[PDB]
Order: sequence, then C-alpha cells, then structure tokens
Amino acid sequence: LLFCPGCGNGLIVEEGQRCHRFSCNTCPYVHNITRKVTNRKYPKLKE
Amino acid sequence: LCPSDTPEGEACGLVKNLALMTHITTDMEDGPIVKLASNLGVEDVNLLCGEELSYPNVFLVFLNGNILGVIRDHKKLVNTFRLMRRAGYINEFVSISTNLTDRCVYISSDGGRLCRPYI
Amino acid sequence: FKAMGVESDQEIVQMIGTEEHVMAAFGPSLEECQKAQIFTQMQALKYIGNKVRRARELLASTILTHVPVKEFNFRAKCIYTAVMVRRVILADRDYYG
Amino acid sequence: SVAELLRELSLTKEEELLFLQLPDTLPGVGKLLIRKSGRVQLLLGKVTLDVTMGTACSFLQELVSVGLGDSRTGEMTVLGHVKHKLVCSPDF
Amino acid sequence: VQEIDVYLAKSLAEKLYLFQYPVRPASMTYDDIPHLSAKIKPKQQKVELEMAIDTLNPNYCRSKGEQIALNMDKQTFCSSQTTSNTSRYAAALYRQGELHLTPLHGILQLRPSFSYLDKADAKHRERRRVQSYEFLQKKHAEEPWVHLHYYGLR
Amino acid sequence: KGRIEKTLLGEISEYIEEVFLPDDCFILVKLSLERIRLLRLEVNAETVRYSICTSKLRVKPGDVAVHGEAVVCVTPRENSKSSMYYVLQFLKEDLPKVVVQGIPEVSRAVIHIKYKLLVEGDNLRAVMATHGVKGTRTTSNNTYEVEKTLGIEAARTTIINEIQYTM
Ligand SMILES: [Zn+2]
Repeated sequence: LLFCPGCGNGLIVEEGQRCHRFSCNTCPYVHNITRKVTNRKYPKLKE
Repeated sequence: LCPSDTPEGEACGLVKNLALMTHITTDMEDGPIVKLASNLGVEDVNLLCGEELSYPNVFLVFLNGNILGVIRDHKKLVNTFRLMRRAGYINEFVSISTNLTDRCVYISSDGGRLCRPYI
Repeated sequence: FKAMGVESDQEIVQMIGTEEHVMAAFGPSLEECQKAQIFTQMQALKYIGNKVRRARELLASTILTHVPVKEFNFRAKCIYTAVMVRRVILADRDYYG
Repeated sequence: SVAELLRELSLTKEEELLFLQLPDTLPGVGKLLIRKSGRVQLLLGKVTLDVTMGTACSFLQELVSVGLGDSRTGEMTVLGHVKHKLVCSPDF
Repeated sequence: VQEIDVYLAKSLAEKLYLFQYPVRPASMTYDDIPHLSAKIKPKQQKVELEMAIDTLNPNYCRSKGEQIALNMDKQTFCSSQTTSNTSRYAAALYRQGELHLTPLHGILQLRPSFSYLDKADAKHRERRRVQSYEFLQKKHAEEPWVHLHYYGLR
Repeated sequence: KGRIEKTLLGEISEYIEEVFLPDDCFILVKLSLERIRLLRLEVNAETVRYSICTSKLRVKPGDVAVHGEAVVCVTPRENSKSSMYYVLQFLKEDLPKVVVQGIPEVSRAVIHIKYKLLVEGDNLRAVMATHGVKGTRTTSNNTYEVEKTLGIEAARTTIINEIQYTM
C-alpha cells in the first residue's frame, strides 16, 4: 500500500511503462528500474 | 456474588445470589468526569488519524463507551482520577480501569455495576 | 468510511493502522476491494447505501452506532468505527465487568 | 522527550512555533520552570503550578500556523509550520 | 533549570487560525509558496487554491483530458472544522530567551477537496436538511478574496 | 508423515514478494531449502511449479517459471479480470496457501511411539494409499469414511469398535 501525494487513494500499478497511475487524477510516478521489494517473510514451523 | 448459593436443575448457575458486602451503583451526571478528563489531558477530532495506533503512549480514554480523547501517559490519568475520587471531588462509585492489551483506559460511570469496598 | 466524510483512502489506513505489520493486511482486503469498482466518491458511496437501506442517508447513518454523537461532524463517529476495525486485525462475554 | 524540545530549542536559536493546550481556566508575563529531571512546570498567573509535559505524536502531518487577515480587506499569511504539541494540566 | 518566561502576548491572535494537513506526511512536504488562485472562508475555511500539478511526472495526459473540468489544475481543499470550544489551544512563537503566548481561533483541518468526481457524475446526469444554515451563509462562502504572501511578522 | 500431511507453499519459504521490473511485476518465492530437507519431505521447485499450476488460481499455463537452482519459483501476471495489478495483489494472498504436497484434506499428522502415526483428517483412501503406510492395517473413527472407502462391513466393525472404545 503506497499512497498518493495529492489525493491519497492507494497503490495501483499500470503495467504500461512502469507507472503508478491511480484511479483518480493522474500522478503516475514512472519508477525506473528501481527494484520493488516486498518480502513479507512467512512462518516455517518444523518437527 | 455468592459462589455456593445457587439452585440446581434448570438454573445451576443462572440464578445467583448477591454476597454480603456488595453494592449495585446508580446513575449519575457525567459533568465533572468530563471536566476533569479535559484538564488532566485528552485531545480528539484534531489529532492526525495515525496517532491513535500501535505507538505505546496513546491510551485512549473511553467514558461509558464513548471515546473522550487520548492521553500520552496512562498512569498520570489513572492515578490522578483515583486520588481525586478518594479525595471526594469525583463520585465515589466511578471507576477508572486500564487495559494494556488494547490501549484503552475505561472511565465507567454506568450505574448498575456490581461494586464492593476494600481497605 | 467514504460515506462518513473521510473520502480519501490514505486517511482510512491512517485510522486503522499506521504501523503496518498486520494492518497492512487491511490493505488488499478492502480498500483495494473498494477501488476494484471505480467508486472513490463520497456522494456516490452514500448512493450504494441509499439503495440497500430498506443524500437520504446523511440522516440514516445516525441510527448506526448511535451513542457516538454527531452534529453532522462525523469525525467522532469514524474513529469509533476505526477502533472497532482495529480490534479485529489485532484479534470474554461472561466476565463481570 | 518532554524537556528535550526546550534543550533542542536551546541547541538551535531558530524560533519554533509550539502548540499548547492550557487547562480550561478563565481569567481570574507567565513563568515556566524546568525542574531537575525534566519535570517542566509552568508557574502561571495566580502563582498556581501547572505541569505541562509531552503530547500526541506531532509532525506526523503538516500543521501550519496562518494569520487570516480577512484578505478581502487584508491578507491570509502562513507565519510558521508546527512543532511538537504541549499540554498543560493543573496539579494536585 | 531553564526558567524562560512566557509573555501573554496581546499581539492580535484573532487573526491566528491553525491549519492542519492529515494529507502530507510522506516526505516533509511543504505546501510550497508559489501557488495562488487562493480562496478561503472565515467559517468552514474551504481553502481553494492553485495546487497546480507538476509535469515532471510524465504529462498524465489523456486521463487529465478525461477529467472533464480542470480549469493549471486546482487541487482544492474543503476545511473539516473541529472548533467546538476553541481556546483550549493557544500557543505561539518561542525562542530560548522569550516566550509569546497568543490565543488562537478555531483550528481547521484541510483535507483535499475533490469535486471533480462530484461534478463528473452530474455531467452524466445532464447526459442535509438546513444544510447551508438559515442565512445560506450569503457571505462566509462569498468571503474568498485571499492573498497568501510572505512577511516576517512577530 | 510429510508425505501425507499437507504443507502450504507458505510453510516452507523465505522472503516472498512481488518485484518490479520494467513493463511487468512478477512475484517471487525464495523457498527455504534447509527446511525442506529438515522436514523430511520431497518437494522441489519443479514440484512446486506443477503445484502452483492446477491449483484453481488460474495460473494453469506455463506462466509460472522456475529460476535459480531449484530454489525459487516466479509467476508474473494473469490474463484477465483486472490483470494489470489487481490480480497481483490478489496473487500474493492465494500463493502462500496452495498445498505443495500431501493430502490436502488432512489437517496435521502426529507421530506416536514401534511407531505409528495418527492424523486429524478425513480423506481416508488417499491416506491408505500412500507410500510407507501399510493400508491393510489402518482404521478411522469416522464411520462414514469407512463406509465410503472400506465397504459396509468395515463400517459395521467401527461402529462396534468406536462405541466399545468410548465405553
Ligand atoms: Zn492520485
């Protein structure tokens, strides 16, 4: 969940040319190859 | 309540009996409770949405089930109301309790609460 | 929440959880499910309430979570609903308090 | 962090706009005393000692101080932003 | 033992109205001095401004075109007031040598006004109670003749 | 035990996430391999890829790939139903709850000591048929799942037994 500076309506990623155009007034930050990272480490019980 | 005074049959634990040294409370006004709450420190409707959250110093005061602001220091509020009640400025029956699992202090002036005296 | 006056979605998470660790899992639950249908509007989101409630729902949101008081300043009502959601994501009927 | 702001205020001379919630006292130069150990007390008018210390998380948003001059006949001008809030409580 | 004294500064604080922003915490966003087209009300401020959007983000383009009204592009605000009792908060400007108290007027929050989706739906249509009060304002909403400008003043 | 009790993709992996590369957004799973050898069970990134497939999450083509050293799987993006982002935020939830291997119905299996193992499950003949369990000697306590699987006459003998066991 990354929010919009300007309306604040949550993250939407359009897969055209790597932007973040929200359903409202366009504020598409065309993030370059900066690699997105979201590793939500899970749980690993054993034995 | 009495632990051993109950019927058996249909009402094995559903019809209880009051103990000796109890006292059910009556209602009262909520004037001086709020008036000491807003002096002792609380603030609501101007605080950013984020404040009342996982941050430890956000115990939110609740009176009778309605939020009345948030206090950074729960101890000063619970202790000051308790000294005030003992002094007699607030009604003897009102009770300030704190749940630390969810940071909500609970000022109850409900009326109908089962009460009891201690030294 | 959008019917209650807080229209933006940034405000709603800020209400529920700013520290994200499980309150981020409020995110793809509902505010995406809100956004999955293009329905960002405050007046339009009274309208979905205005159908199922068997502009006309500014009043009939007073018969919902009553004792949180409102003088058509719904800010006090929102936090009490947000705290009700706050419990669930953090999650005794017979106890004599 | 209760008295830190005053020491931070001491660290940089830049004037800092502050937000103060005084207690609800009607009018029946004030003095602020910082006790050893950080227990700031404002010995306000009537010589009462009011303890003011800490507050809600602040700066988590932009709070801005603006003097509305009735711009139709004046100007609305932002004068400062905001700093940590301060709450004043009567003492017993 | 900093014994700094607090002046009960009588410099008129009737002008002082705190503005709040539960919108801009991500990167110390300052609202920025240049934007004008300023519109403000005394009661329920409804600050309407020239928050013109950048063009560094790449044009936005067709969806902006799809917006219908944009007048560059106003990102206006409607003030959520919280002025019930409004003297509980009255602090001002504080050096490490002097302290000036000033009692403010009602604080007002300033979340972003949309009205683009509001007007947008109406457009499709073309294709409460005493809401404004008894006097319909006839004035508070009319008052927006506004000039946000920079002056060192106390 | 690991062969017959279910283990979700979630239980066996390291830090999963989507990763943003130009013109796409592919998810990734790091798949804790110390564990997979610790818990005696036989999964591999090929076996996960077959199990990410045919798993009702519409990833039925070969869109899911197998990177690394059989240590990481990747599925980029679906075809339709708001396929640009809203299926990927959909995909991050259902992906660490697909059963990698084992009988999906069985909640968990607990060993007990000679050695036997009792399960809290219901899928009987899928348990009876696995490798290592002598399916000639295995009983239930659910007299319907003996009737569906083992005939009526074994369902008679459990109604005799499981009453005379609880009496
Ligand atoms: Zn936007």
